[PDB]
Amino acid sequence: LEVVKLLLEAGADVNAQDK
Amino acid sequence: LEVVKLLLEAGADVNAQDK
Amino acid sequence: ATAAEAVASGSGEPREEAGALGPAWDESQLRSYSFPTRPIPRLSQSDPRAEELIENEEPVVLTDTNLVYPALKWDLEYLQENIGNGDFSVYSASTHKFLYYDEKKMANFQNFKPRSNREEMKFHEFVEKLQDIQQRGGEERLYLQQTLNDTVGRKIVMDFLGFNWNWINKQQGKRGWGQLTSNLLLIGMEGNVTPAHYDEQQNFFAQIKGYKRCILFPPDQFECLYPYPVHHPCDRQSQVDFDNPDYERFPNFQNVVGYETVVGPGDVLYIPMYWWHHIESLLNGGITITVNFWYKGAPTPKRIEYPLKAHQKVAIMRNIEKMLGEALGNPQEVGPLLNTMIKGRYN
Amino acid sequence: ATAAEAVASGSGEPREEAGALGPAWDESQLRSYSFPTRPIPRLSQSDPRAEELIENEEPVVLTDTNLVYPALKWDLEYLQENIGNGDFSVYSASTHKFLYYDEKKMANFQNFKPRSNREEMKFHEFVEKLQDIQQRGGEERLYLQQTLNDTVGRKIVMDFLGFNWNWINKQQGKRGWGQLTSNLLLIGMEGNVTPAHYDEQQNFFAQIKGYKRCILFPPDQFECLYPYPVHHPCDRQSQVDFDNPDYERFPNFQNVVGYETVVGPGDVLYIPMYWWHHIESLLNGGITITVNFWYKGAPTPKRIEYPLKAHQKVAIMRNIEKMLGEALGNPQEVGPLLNTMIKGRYN
Ligand SMILES: CC[C@@H](CC(=O)C(=O)O)C(=O)O
Ligand SMILES: CC[C@@H](CC(=O)C(=O)O)C(=O)O
Ligand SMILES: [Zn+2]
Ligand SMILES: [Zn+2]
Repeated sequence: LEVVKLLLEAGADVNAQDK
Repeated sequence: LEVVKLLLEAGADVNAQDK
Repeated sequence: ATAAEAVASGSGEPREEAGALGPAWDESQLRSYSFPTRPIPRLSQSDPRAEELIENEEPVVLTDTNLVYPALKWDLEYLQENIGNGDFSVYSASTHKFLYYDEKKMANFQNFKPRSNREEMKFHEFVEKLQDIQQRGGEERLYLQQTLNDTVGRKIVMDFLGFNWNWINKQQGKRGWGQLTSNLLLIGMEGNVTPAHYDEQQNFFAQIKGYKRCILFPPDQFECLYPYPVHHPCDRQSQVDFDNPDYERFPNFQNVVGYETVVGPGDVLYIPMYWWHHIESLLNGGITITVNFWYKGAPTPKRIEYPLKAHQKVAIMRNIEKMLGEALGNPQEVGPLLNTMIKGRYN
Repeated sequence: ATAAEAVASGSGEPREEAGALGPAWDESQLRSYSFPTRPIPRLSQSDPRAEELIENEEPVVLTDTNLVYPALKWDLEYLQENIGNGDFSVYSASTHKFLYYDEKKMANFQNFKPRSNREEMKFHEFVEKLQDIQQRGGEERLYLQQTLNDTVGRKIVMDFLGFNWNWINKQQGKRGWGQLTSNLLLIGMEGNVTPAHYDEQQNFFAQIKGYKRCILFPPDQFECLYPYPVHHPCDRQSQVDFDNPDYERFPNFQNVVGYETVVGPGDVLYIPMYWWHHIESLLNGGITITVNFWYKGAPTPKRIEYPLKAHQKVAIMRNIEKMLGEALGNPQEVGPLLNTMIKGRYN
């Protein structure tokens, strides 16, 4: 869709190991 | 859509000035 | 510059505890680093300045939220008796630095040898191994880091219900944040250090027992802190050894300037999304207990305003590295391609 | 290495012309450069080797296509009488190098001062200004570069119909190329040079009059040729001055190796998509006339096969620069952000 929105989308990773 | 296809899409620019 | 060296007050004078119980801590309990720091504001929940800092995504220590008031009675004995028999992740380290690494990304970097090892354990086993290390003058170090889930005892559940959800829920709503994703319980030994890193979530950092020195850096110092590659196990963590900074590889770490504070029982530190933070348990301060509140950040606004904020560029840089690793079919080819784009072209 | 210095034969021995008319040219008409070169194959249309080079997107000089047989009678007089009264773009230069620049991108780089100036003119005006420069021993240089359109005379249209469309149309179909986008007519003065660049289209380069030395480099030498930034007016052109290479800024130009050939009337050079090419009209060889055939490249295949070919990485690098310029809202911020991503992280 909008290339700008694709590049601005933030993740949600934190310092907590995933299972 | 597919991020890989977006980045692989080629342009078509040549050494001919556009109007 | 005279006023600059003075404005870098660190955490300021140690707080004096009620009832004339002396200084909560002394400067000698803080590790020595190469960079200057400022104090983070310590304000009341009702102070409008505190409200202005949170909405503007700037750190602030809130002194009277009662966010985890029922949890201020927590100690190893109380928790061992009531936190249930669930499995608790406990990292073990030969050193004081507990650098976070993503196990799932260790395949991409098979040359990476972590110095922290995770081990699932029952909480009574943690207290036991904790007691053994003490009784034997051992140099081993432990740091419990476990998300709080369904497998906790009833009284611990009652303590949870007693949290000041009215206050934090209102904060979540007034900032447009997403859901609460987890509450990480943190029990560490004096001297333990979590090296500098940033999180992609908003964080209310609620101190319970012991004291923790928190050194923060705004997102616009990305250039000075040199995170690992996105696909490296230590994604989002700084490559700089704060104890022995390598200025040849990391020259701009000589321009880093931090925001610093020491939180104690009852304090809540707002660690804004994307803000770097270095957490260390004060030397000879006993164990530390903390519970954080991780919230998803607000969505991307409909209309984008230029110039972009620092954190937006960080979001862009992260996504660039991600899709190149995806398109190239191999994370380890991201470096070479980017260098090819730059050398003799943008540098 | 003894056999390497010998394998770098350049364009080989100059062709001898039928009827014992002597060497078509001599080595002294070729400019001197710093890099070694190999000969491009000169083969017949019917040679299966020529078919294998085109499908594999490698350059090849085809000697007997008759692609522009009706156009081999073209000279300034014939064209002045029959190419109509349309406007013809004619670049003017103080130097022999006619570096291509995109006028539409000159706003992003307002510090860029081109040394070639375009000027619309009637073809008889071009022949006139061409004749004046000669008659006055002037050092000014001209290079006509005009797409052929509806405004050309009838006989020039008849020459076009007489092109070997059967052969080239079959090539277009067997390679899956897109449409024919244009035919660029090229009339230049002896000594004129089009510095190294690559095109995002397939090209059949049909020489008509005079001789042109064509030096090609495969797409995998992107690292050695240092194109301008995508948003720079000279996008796709090399930053390296082939006459005075700056090895401090462009160190890997000392590893460049080219494929070279001299085409003359009747020759057709396949310049594959993405392949760099440096075109120069032989010194003291009179005017040169050429007509190219630009075709859109085949689409991206459904399934991608790894590892990616060099040209695919070039496509990726170009797109990265494009969307960063779009997302950052300013082309000139692409450089700083990329350096921020790299320094101390991938270099
Ligand atoms: C991850 C544990 C760390 C806290 C932190 O970095 C955070 O809540 O995000 C700490 O206190 O050592
Ligand atoms: C653009 C004119 C140039 C040819 C070329 O580069 C091409 O057809 O793509 C040349 O002959 O000077
Ligand atoms: Zn953190
Ligand atoms: Zn070209």
